[PDB]
Amino acid sequence: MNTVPFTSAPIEVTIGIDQYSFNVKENQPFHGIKDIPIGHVHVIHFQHADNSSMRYGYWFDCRMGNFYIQYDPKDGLYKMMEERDGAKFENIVHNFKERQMMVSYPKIDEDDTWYNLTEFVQMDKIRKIVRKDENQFSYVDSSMTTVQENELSDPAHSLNYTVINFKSREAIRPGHEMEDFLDKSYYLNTVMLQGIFKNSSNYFGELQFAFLNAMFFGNYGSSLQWHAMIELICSSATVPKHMLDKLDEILYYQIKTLPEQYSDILLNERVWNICLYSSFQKNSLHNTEKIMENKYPELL
Amino acid sequence: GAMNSSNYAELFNNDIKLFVDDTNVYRVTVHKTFEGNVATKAINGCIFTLNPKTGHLFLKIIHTSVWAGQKRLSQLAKWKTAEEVSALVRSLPKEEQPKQIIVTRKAMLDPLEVHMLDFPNIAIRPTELRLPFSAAMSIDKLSDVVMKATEPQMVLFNIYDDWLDRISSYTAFSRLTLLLRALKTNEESAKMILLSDPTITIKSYHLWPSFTDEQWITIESQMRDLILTEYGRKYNV
Ligand SMILES: CC(=O)NCCc1cn2cccc(C)c2n1
Repeated sequence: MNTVPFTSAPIEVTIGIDQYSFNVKENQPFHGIKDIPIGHVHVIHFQHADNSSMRYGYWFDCRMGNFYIQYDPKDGLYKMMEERDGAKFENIVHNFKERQMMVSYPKIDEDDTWYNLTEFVQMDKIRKIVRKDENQFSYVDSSMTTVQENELSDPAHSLNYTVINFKSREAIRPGHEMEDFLDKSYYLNTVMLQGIFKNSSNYFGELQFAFLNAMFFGNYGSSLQWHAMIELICSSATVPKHMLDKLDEILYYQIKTLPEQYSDILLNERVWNICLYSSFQKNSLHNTEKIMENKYPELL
Repeated sequence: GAMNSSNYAELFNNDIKLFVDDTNVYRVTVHKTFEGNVATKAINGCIFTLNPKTGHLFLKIIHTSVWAGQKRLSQLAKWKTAEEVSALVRSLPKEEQPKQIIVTRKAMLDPLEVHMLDFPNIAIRPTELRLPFSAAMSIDKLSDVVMKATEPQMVLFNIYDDWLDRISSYTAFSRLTLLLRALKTNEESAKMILLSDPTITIKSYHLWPSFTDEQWITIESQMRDLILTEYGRKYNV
C-alpha cells in the first residue's frame, strides 16, 4: 500500500484520486493519500475552489518512485515531485500516518472499477503521449491540445496521441478507395495494430487513457481520440474475436462510470449511433449497448 | 465552402473548375418478371463533367458491363464516378487540372475527396444550387452517343457550341441552365420550342440550333413561359 504525501494544502481545492474526490479547505491540515493500490497507474487531480477553470493532474505509478504533492505559490498550482531520499520520504510518510493527517484511498473490496478502466494503461506508454522525460509522472490538464489538433500550438505541451484520419492516404490504399473507406479493416489491422501499436493491448491502453483524460479533465482532444479509436474498430468488418469481446467490456465500464450529467458533452451522438446500430460490429457490443440504452436512451 | 447564389460569379473567373453531376451514371428500367416479381435492367449512363467557363464537357460514358456482378449499385455508382473524375484529372497536364471540383449532389463529396487524396490542393465543394444537369440526356446528340456505346468511352463536347464568340460565359451558362431547366420540367414542350421554325438547323458539330442573337432572345423568353406555366399546371396557379 503506497502513499502520495502532501507538504500542505494552502488553497481550497477539490482533490481527486482516480474516481474518488474530496474537498480540502484553505490551510486545512491535509497531508496526502495513503493505501493506494499497487499494480495500477493512478491519477491525482485538482480543481481550485476559486477557478473551476483548469482541472489538472498527474498520472503516476508508485512502483516507479516516491512522489509528493507540494503547492507552488509562484506558479499557483499543486505540483507533483519525486523525493530521491527514500529514508526522508518514508520518515515524512510515517509522521503523517501517525498524526492521521492522510485520507485513505477508499476502495471497496468487491469493486473492480479502477482495474477495469486502466486494464491496458501502462505508465511507459503514457510518458510517450505526454512528453516530459525528466519526470516519472505525467501532467495533463483541460486545455492541452493534441498533435492532430495542432496540425489543423506549443508542441512541448501536446498530447501525442496516435493520429487517426479516415480520409488520409495512410487509411486508404490506392485502388482500394471504396473498399478501404467503407470497411476499415486494413487500416485497423495492418496499419494500426500490426504497424503502429504492435498489439491490441497497446491500442486499448491508448483508448482507455484518452477516455480517462476526457472524463477527468474535460480534455476535448482526448474525447475526439477516444471516439476515433472506437469508430475505427466498429467500422472494420474483420476484427479479432478477442478484441471485440474485450472492447465491449472496456466501453461498458467507461459508460458505467461517466457522470450522468456530463454525457451531453462527452458522448458523440454520431459515433455511438453508428457504432451500436449501423456498423459492422452493431451486434458485437451487447453489454455496452444495454447499458447505453438504459442509461442514455436520449442520445439514441 | 458551398457554392450558392451569393458566390455565383466565381464560376466564371480564371480559376479552372469543373462541375460533376452523377445523376445519370446508374440508370435502370424497372420491369415485371414472368413470376410477377420486379427486376431492374441497367442501361448505359454517363458522368457529366463540365467546365462552366469554357463549355468543355467531358462526357464519360458508363457502359452496363461495369455493373456486372456488383452489389449495392447506387453506392458503387458514386465511387465509380469519383474514380473516373480522378482519372480524368490525372490525365490532364498540371496547368489544365482544376483548382476546384463542384459536385452537384452532396453524396459525392466523400467518394471524390477519397479518390483525390493525391491532389490536396484541389478543393472539393458542394453547392446549394438546384442545377438541372440531370436533363443532359434530353439533348439528343448526348443521349445518342451514350445509348450506342458498346464499351467504356469518353466523348468531348462544347455544350455552348460557338456561343462564346458572341456572349460571355456568365450569359452562356445562364442560357444552358435555362434550356436544361425547361427540358427537365416538360421535355416535349421544351423540344417543340426549339423546332417551332425548322430552317434554323443544328450544325453537325453542334448540340443546339444556330439561332441569331434575336432568335435566342425569343427562345429564351419562351422557355421562361414554359417553366412558369408548368409551375402553374403543377401547383395550380
Ligand atoms: C523537507 C523539505 O524540504 N520539505 C519541504 C517540501 C517537501 C518535501 N517533501 C518530500 C517528501 C514528502 C513531502 C510531503 C515533502 N514536502
